[PDB]
Amino acid sequence: RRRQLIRQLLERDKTPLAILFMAAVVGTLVGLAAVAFDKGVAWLQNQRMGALVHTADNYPLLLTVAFLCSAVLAMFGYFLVRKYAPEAGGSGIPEIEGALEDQRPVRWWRVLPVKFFGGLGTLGGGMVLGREGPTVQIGGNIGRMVLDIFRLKGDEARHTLLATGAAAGLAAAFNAPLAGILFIIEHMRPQFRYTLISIKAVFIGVIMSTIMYRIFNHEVALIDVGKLSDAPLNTLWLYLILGIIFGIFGPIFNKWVLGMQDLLHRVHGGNITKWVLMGGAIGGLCGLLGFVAPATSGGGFNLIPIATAGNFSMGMLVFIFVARVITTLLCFSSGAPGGIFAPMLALGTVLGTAFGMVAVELFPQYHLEAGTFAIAGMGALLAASIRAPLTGIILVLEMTDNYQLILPMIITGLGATLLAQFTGGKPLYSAILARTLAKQEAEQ
Amino acid sequence: RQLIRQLLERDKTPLAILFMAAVVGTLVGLAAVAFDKGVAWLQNQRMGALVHTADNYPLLLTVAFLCSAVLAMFGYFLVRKYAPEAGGSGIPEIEGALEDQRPVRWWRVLPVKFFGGLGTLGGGMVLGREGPTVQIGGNIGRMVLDIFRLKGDEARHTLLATGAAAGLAAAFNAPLAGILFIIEHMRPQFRYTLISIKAVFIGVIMSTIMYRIFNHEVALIDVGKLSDAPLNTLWLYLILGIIFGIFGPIFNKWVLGMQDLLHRVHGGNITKWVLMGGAIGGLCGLLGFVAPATSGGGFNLIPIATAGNFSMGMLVFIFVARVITTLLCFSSGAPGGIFAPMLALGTVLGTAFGMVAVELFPQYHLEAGTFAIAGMGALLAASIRAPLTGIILVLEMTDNYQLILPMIITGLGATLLAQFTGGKPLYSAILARTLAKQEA
Amino acid sequence: VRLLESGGGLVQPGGSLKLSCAASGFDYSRYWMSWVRQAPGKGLKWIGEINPVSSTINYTPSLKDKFIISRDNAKDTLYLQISKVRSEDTALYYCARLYYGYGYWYFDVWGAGTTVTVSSAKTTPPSVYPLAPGSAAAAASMVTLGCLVKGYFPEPVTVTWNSGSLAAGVHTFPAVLQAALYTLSSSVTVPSSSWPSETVTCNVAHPASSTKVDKKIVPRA
Amino acid sequence: VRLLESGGGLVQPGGSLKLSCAASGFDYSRYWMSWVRQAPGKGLKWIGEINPVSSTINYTPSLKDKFIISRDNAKDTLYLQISKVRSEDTALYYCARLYYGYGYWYFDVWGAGTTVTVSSAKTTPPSVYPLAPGSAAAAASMVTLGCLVKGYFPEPVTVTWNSGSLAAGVHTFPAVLQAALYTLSSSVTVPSSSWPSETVTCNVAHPASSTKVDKKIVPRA
Amino acid sequence: DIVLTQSPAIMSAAPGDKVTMTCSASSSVSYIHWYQQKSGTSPKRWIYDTSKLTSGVPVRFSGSGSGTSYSLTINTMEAEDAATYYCQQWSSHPQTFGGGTKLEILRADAAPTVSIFPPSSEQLTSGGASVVCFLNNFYPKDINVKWKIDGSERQNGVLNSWTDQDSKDSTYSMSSTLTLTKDEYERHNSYTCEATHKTSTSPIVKSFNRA
Amino acid sequence: DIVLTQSPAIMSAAPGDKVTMTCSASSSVSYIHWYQQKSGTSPKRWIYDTSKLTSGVPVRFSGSGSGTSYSLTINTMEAEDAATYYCQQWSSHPQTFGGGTKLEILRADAAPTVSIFPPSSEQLTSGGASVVCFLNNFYPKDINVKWKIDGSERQNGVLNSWTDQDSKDSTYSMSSTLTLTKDEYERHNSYTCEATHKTSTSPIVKSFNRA
Ligand SMILES: [Br-]
Ligand SMILES: [Br-]
Ligand SMILES: [Br-]
Ligand SMILES: [Br-]
Repeated sequence: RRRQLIRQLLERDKTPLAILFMAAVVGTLVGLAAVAFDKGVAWLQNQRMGALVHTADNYPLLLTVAFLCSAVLAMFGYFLVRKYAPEAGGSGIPEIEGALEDQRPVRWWRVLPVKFFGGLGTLGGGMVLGREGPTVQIGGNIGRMVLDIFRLKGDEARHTLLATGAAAGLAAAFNAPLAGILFIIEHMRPQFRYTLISIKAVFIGVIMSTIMYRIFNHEVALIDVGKLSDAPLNTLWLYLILGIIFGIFGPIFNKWVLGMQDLLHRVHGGNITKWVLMGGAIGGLCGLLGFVAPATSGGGFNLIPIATAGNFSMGMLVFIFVARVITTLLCFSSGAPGGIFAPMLALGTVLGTAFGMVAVELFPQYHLEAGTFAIAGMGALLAASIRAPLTGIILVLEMTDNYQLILPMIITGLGATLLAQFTGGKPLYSAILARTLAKQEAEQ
Repeated sequence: RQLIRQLLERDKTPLAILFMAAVVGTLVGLAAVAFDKGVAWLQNQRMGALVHTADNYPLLLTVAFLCSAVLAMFGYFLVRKYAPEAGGSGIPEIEGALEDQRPVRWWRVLPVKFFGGLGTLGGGMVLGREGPTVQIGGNIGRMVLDIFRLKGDEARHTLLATGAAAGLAAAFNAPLAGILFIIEHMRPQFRYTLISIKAVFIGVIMSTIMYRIFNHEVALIDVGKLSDAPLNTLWLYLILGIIFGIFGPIFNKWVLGMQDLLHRVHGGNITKWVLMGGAIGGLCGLLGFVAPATSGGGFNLIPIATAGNFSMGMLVFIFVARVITTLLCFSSGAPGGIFAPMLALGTVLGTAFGMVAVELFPQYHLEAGTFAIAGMGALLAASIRAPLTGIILVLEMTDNYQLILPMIITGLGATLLAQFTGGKPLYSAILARTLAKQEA
Repeated sequence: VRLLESGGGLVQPGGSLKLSCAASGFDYSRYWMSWVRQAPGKGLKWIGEINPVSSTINYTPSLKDKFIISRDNAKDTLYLQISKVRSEDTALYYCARLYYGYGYWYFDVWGAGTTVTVSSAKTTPPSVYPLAPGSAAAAASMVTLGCLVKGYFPEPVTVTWNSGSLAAGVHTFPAVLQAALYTLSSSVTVPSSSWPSETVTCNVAHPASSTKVDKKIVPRA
Repeated sequence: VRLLESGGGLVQPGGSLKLSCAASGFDYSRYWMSWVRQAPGKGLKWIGEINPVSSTINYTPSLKDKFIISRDNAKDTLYLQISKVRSEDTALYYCARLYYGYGYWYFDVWGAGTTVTVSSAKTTPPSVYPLAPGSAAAAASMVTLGCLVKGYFPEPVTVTWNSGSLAAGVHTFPAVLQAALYTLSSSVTVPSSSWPSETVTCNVAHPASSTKVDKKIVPRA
Repeated sequence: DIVLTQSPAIMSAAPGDKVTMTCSASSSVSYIHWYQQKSGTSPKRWIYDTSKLTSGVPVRFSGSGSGTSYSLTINTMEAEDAATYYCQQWSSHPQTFGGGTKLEILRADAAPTVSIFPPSSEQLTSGGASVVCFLNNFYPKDINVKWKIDGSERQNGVLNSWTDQDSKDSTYSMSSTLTLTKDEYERHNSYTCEATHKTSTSPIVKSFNRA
Repeated sequence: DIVLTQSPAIMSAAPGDKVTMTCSASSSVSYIHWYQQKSGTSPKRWIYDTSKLTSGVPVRFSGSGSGTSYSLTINTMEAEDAATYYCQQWSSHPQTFGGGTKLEILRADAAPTVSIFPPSSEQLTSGGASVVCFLNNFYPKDINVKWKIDGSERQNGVLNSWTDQDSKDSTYSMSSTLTLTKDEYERHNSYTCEATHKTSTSPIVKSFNRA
């Protein structure tokens, strides 16, 4: 233990040149991959926008062509999963996480096309899912693909290129380089023992990917919130309160996502036909709801600015919350390819804004702006459900850019992570791999 | 066989640890704050004392020198006499403490480092408050471990980490950078640990609050909102990174080699040392008048450099002079970190690169200020080899998130070439040198 | 950093006005702005505030729509509208930039002020009279002269002896209102050697009635 | 988001003038601002750029202070002052907000221009005369009215009809120079069952002499 | 300072045609932009970074090229594209513009609408006398106006002026102004203005008489 | 609605004294602020959040207290330290100021330089008669002026107005004006203005006779 560390402190931060180059290509692929995926989802959402114009007079035929249009796409996605790669439903992050524990295989030859085209369908129909799921897993696999294609020996290479794939994947999903990197080191690392994940590699991966994303989808931000106001010290306690709320609600949400997977399993039994049909029913509901109420359906990256600015009434907020809790469960819990991250940012935004609303009229002394409580609460559901606060907090900070709110955000985050623990809750991405592994063995 | 242990009990820190974290941070906070006020106070005295002799010029250069000299000596002594393990930064010492290869003699170090650095920093030496606050912080974390008798490797390693964290935070008003420091660098990265990240947060939060209760409403670095970085411009940051990458190990040599050359001067003799100390400390307070830019923490020339208010000449000069004064202050065991002086070195070098780039590429519509900010944490990348920590540290202090891609690039570019030109994490090379004299 | 409020003066009871406050030396957006008035004698009282994005405007427990605070960040200017005016509204009106420390908000930087007189009385100019002393009293070592600015409305007038150059040892007494007109007097103590040998003049300006007058103090023959 | 250049017009050879474009609708700092020329019916030629903090100001291959480009972020205004003006400077001056895509800078948003005429001729306001049908209108579907703008000095003028409420049917013909005076006419066509029925007005504006004439087409009685 | 030189200086085409103008650079430039300058308006950022369209530019447009050659292509031009287009580079300081390509529209025949107008009251009051003729909305652009005071031909004092092509109808308009002294214009009675145009074999005439 | 009240309404102290005001609130206060107002100038921020000197405020001032009673304080008071100090909370909503405390430079006593003036040859023209009497430069501020018309007391038509404390020498001045009709005035001979101060056990009589 003694001479071991001595001198061997050299060979800290000594990543093999081969791995570093391979990370560069991994990122570059995950980049373009993510970009192409993202353009695809846009194009398809737009077709359905154009198709709703060929039927903009006949109102009941519109409600139809919206539903059926999202329905057909959902079904196509649900199918492409159930038929060719079952392990590519849901987010797929717990699958990538298992792959780091070598408890799950990375069937890239399958998942890549399945997740890509698969999600490209669920997201396309305007389902309440995030592009993270796809790009993080697609990313992770793209990392394994290049491992194989180049035959790279060692636990270092395998784990590193898999991580840096998952990283560049999350990065390209949010244009959030740091968030990507931090995702790995804070959370995505096999946190039961040490790893051979070279952080310098993750970097290069993330860099390349982020550039690839910026070569195309740039000059415009995913979330524009403008520079919100500051947060006076005598105001910080209000964020610890909001945190606690997220902390009690965090596990409650984690139950529903889990329990809902169960309840929805019955409806189809595991039957690839009842499933794909149940899928297109939800996917259809989404494209329909994405018209009659757009704020109840879709990624959620739209109501974020509109909520932060406080353009929603307290009523419309409470409604959007309930509706989105519902539509988020229906889309994620039901195996549809697509992450739960983005929907969680919206839910947190919306709830933070609601808290802000109330806080504003209870404390005119404090000179509050609900918009700061929105931004503090934005990554707060990610803290009490994913239990990855530092990741969400930097994710938010990279997207909303209001660093003056770092103290309040860190507090709401920690406040959420703490109460999520003490109320008896568990990292959602861990409780999901805990199940798919438990169900796997209990099936022997 | 039991192929399970599964997943629940991830992020399950014992309530006791979490509460103790809160207290650790609060202490490290106030401690940091008090330390900070002290250094200010003392710099101020020497500022006032330079007024009682503002007419007689040669008597001024004397009252500056001797003034910093006396304070330097006080600090160097407080170390060599009561706690030798509290010289230099003290980060390598806190790192060893996580590997259980160094002891945390808090009863000694706390007062030694506090008052010790309070002297070296006070005299206007080229050292950062991090050294003190990080170590002081780390020890404060162990003090409360003992005083409350906490069993387990978890509690020991956690409260020690969150102390060093809250310590770095309070030193820069950089909560994220604090947390990142542990997770990115400060974790014993040879195996897994029981460092509870949830605790580190609590510690850092409390500390940061404590810092903001007092030293707030004003920033350590104000740079304003710099311009943006067009994609066709990024290559210039990879170049700058490479430069920091080649220079990184070269600087790492000198810091190390200079510790050696300066050891001879005193032999290890606590009198020739304390005297040679007050010689440099005296040189500093003297230099901190005849040219303030070559002496002190460096948080002053940062804004003045980023704005490009220095000529190309005055930059190269400031660089050389600060390379010299930085080594003399750190390599010579004086209590006080090397982080801050590295930020200034990087700022200054980045600005110089920016200067050139600006007149080589009018097409790119450059502003040297962006290359300054990219370069700021670049020496921290090529020497400490902790780029994620430095990048977030700069980003938290300078607040130009639009420059994140360019910063990440310069950073990586430095970390890469530091490796390939054969260099090593300086805070590891120092713990390695200290453990290689314990065994060899 | 200068705040410059204007737009106050004489208004009839039941009328309305638009006090303006123009900002400079700082980013006028970013800041909460405020109006605070001081009723002569009395003390300080807060009217209201308005944030940068005009999404919140708070007024004092003043009754239903008395004031209307608004801001135009484009011109960097804060407005106050007072309608249905009264005696009560006769005050000096300050705009102030709002800030904080620990977050308990304070009134950061104030402006000079604008005065708003609310009364029925008609703007009349002042009649200006010299106050030379009679040869009844002693020519002395120190001679005291004077000026009666009688019966003008409203405030202010400005008195300054020998184009304000002879500023040494002047007194101006607070004007007094009687029967809807104002009266005040200015003193000036000068050496026996300086007057009547040299000309002491009394410069009075009441611009409310576009009056500028200068009354030479001559001795009583 | 608008750019409004101005202070162009007539300059004597060797003279100097300060063009000045007022920006609004976008944060005027954070933006490099530029100046481009267009000689009458010729091509665009870049003059100079200037960064937000006025610390980098490049010009095209020119002399000592031929051009001097300033900028006042307090007023969101850009200045260009050309001195020792020779006749090649007779052009339309555009101020352009600068930006990039991948990085190679383009002229993002352009102003409307100001004309600078390097000449001696005295500035002359137009004479605006109404052209109405010849007391014997064929009374067809439409009726064609016009008003004629004669003898004014620098270009341009800007004719419009019924303050722009008469959009369609208008043709302003390019001016023609004849003995150092410009002359143009504008043509409007309206439903005959609408005039003299309703009033048709010719709004001529000559910015250089600040004159603005509003002629009403009087049906030759 | 790269010298950019543009394809045709002027080019006709009829709505429907695929149109291409090219931008040629002396040295080697990359990522050029294009500006559209409709008549009497200011340049508008049309295409940028070689082939990206400024938001609001119709999909009919496209950019391309590379070394010393670049092109702006309208796939099925429309009549509303009548403008002078300018390419510009800034890949080598100082940036520089091309000379412009004036795209003209070809379009079916349209006969002029002639309108005659006597010297005004106000004008005579000041001593002058201008008679104004308006030839409106014709195409092609070649027209021959001809002035006949009392049957006889006049050419001394006449001034002409054409508009650019229109961006909706692609027609032209002309005005001819005969300028005379008061006394001069008065020593005659009947005034005529003869318009000759491919659309009529026999000239179009409008005329007014003082009696 | 929170109400703040300051202990000395007015007060006096000599340059280098221990000045100590108060601000007491009807309910619970937190982190109060202090404003200094001089005559004819905008209030200025002095102390804030219970006790923090503003950027320029000399180090002799200091705040303290909590809950319900706070205090501004001066060690070695100055001349320029004289003004009105308004405390102000925002601990609650809405915010509220105090009454003010006027701090005033206590000096050595001074006897009033009494001066008396007959109506103008101008005021009388137009039937007015104001007899002005200037009691200048005296400490303390208490004074009683009384008029005698032909040795007889007069209380009707008098109007007094003291200046605020002089900046030059921290005195006080006082102004009594007696207004009568031109006749009412002309029906008498001896007008007397009798000033009673603390500086003497005998009033300072100053008079004039129109004869
Ligand atoms: Br999942
Ligand atoms: Br996800
Ligand atoms: Br060290
Ligand atoms: Br250090």
